[PDB]
Amino acid sequence: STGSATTTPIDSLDDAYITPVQIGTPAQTLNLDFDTGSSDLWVFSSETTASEVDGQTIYTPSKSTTAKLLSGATWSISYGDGSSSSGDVYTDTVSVGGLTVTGQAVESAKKVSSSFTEDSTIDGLLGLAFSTLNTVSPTQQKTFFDNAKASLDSPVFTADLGYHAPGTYNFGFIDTTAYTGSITYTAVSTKQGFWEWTSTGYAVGSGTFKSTSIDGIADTGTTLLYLPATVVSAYWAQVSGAKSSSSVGGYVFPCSATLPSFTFGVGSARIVIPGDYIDFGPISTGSSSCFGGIQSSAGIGINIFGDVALKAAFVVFNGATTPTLGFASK
Repeated sequence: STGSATTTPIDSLDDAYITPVQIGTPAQTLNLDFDTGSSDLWVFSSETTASEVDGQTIYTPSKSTTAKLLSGATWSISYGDGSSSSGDVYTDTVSVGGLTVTGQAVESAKKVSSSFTEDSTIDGLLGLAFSTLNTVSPTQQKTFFDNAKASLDSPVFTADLGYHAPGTYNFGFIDTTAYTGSITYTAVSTKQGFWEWTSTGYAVGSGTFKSTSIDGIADTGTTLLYLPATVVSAYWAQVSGAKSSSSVGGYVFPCSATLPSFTFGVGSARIVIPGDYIDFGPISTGSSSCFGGIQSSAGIGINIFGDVALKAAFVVFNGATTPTLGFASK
């Protein structure tokens, strides 16, 4: 089997991407944030504290003839950005782009943090990291991909995120029309539960490539590119007037600037992030100070190849017995 679904930016900055997901019988379609940095499929629901729901579409398990309460199971998650959610668990039928999993754990939120409430466009998350990170207790549950894998034509999914435009998540096949050149595959460590890999270096603009190992995670659920302070300083030094602002929470730059590209290495291959992908617009409405899309990972504890990096590539998440990651230009 295979599946193919369009993923759409939630706003004009590509702050996140939403993908429609069918849950239950009859189908209830919710728009979920596919997150290769976490491993829970959780949704706003009829059980979510009413004051914490503001415009989201909810899953109502009592209206699904295939929903079953997973007795005694609870979940609770905290994300790198400080947001969180928790609740109980149903199993139900879940379909993405024509690919169907029966008995998928659907984690129903009883509580969500303010950041989730305040974002009316995201109805929940669909985790695509390794199932070892799943938070369901006392019996850990499998991700949608893990459940689907054996049925797929090939045990893979691909992320093809757009810049200021829709893109695609495919399951079970590689669309050879969706990228240019070849896909370069690179080793993955699953030791921390992430799609963790080592970039071979970087360049800023038309500058020389610096060969250096950068361990980080391919994370579709993180907006920006978080890299070591040395790398980030070298990038922003090429933008007149750019500075790190403790008050704003990262590098800012004059909105009048033209940003240089940023290249990262995948083995001997190179992925080029155009400068415009690194512009996250005014820090507040009407400001001429703009927020940068490349930020320091210092104090995160891990480097994160988030959407800024991934959307410059066609990315293969290869869930073979020994997982790997593939990157192609597009």
